[PDB]
Amino acid sequence: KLEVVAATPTSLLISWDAQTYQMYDYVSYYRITYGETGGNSPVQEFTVPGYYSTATISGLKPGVDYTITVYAEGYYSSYSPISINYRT
Amino acid sequence: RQWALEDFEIGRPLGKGKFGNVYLAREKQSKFILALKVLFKAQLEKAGVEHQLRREVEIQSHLRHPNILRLYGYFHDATRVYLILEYAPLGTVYRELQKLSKFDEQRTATYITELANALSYCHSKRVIHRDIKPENLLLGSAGELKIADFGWSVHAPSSRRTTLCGTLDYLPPEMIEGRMHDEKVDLWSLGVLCYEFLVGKPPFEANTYQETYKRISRVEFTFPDFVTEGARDLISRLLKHNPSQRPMLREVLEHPWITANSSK
Ligand SMILES: CO[C@@H](C(=O)N1Cc2[nH]nc(NC(=O)c3ccc(N4CCN(C)CC4)cc3)c2C1)c1ccccc1
Repeated sequence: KLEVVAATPTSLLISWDAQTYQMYDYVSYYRITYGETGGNSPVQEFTVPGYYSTATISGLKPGVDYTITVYAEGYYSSYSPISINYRT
Repeated sequence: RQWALEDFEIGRPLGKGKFGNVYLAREKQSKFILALKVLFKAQLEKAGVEHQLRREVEIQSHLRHPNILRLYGYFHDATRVYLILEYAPLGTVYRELQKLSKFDEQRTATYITELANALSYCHSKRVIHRDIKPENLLLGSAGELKIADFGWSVHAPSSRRTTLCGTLDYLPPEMIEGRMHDEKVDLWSLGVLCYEFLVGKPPFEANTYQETYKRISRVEFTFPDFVTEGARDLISRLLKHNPSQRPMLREVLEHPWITANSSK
């Protein structure tokens, strides 16, 4: 569902183009959360507008198991989270 | 907020659409006059334009510029889709052009100035309109230009931009020739628009779409004699076959013909 397109020891390029939405249910913005897999860190987050299909997460630790999660937050719905694990 | 039909007072119909009507409306909380566009879902899915509706709402809802028609929000029930839009009382630039046949240089340069300011705002967000034409332009209370209809718009980093879209007389050549396109297609259609404002007809008009695609691809157009040298210079700079040669909107606003004729 979620896909990592490009890779860099300090940056990742994710894309949620495969995530299909309900008809007449339009997305307002996205909540993208990333952090060390299995850890107890607070997990960093940020938002992009709803018309985005890709996003660039920068400033990460090389050689670290990360968990990328995207929350599609529509104007009248909250879609199920989609995740992916990628090692920088 | 969770908008609904119960939140607006509905008045007379303002105009007609392809899949519904636009009504004059008022938000009961603030008594603020707005425009309510109704779109019947049955007429939408029959035309297969639902994806363009999703594009217009998800993009235009984030654009806040004095020369862009605001989309305050939307909602929908079982049969219709509602768009809460900014009220433009003076109508479309298309009807004003039908009345006056053609615009003078002062009114045209002021329109191009306002349109370039809104496009510079859109391009600053990597948003391309891809459908600039007089039928998509509304006029504000003081006569200011407002760009509407963002169904063909696109977020450049979120698309490959290899599919042809827009209006026949305003299509850029890179689209007809099947090449990847970017923000420069708005610069081409801006030059096509500047020609129609001063002349009254688009430059690549033809009796069939075969010839129009051919005339655009080869940039085959001429100016009437009443077009001043400053206007020909801008249109020629905008109607370049190579998208990289087309100027930046910052330079269009700084062009001597705009500087000497635009009111804004
Ligand atoms: C069909 O969608 C509408 C749309 O979305 N919209 C959103 C929105 N907001 N305000 C609008 N104004 C009018 O529809 C309108 C029509 C005629 C009018 N007059 C006619 C009579 N005159 C004596 C005075 C002026 C004045 C205003 C519209 C249309 C649209 C139409 C054209 C371009 C872009 C969008």
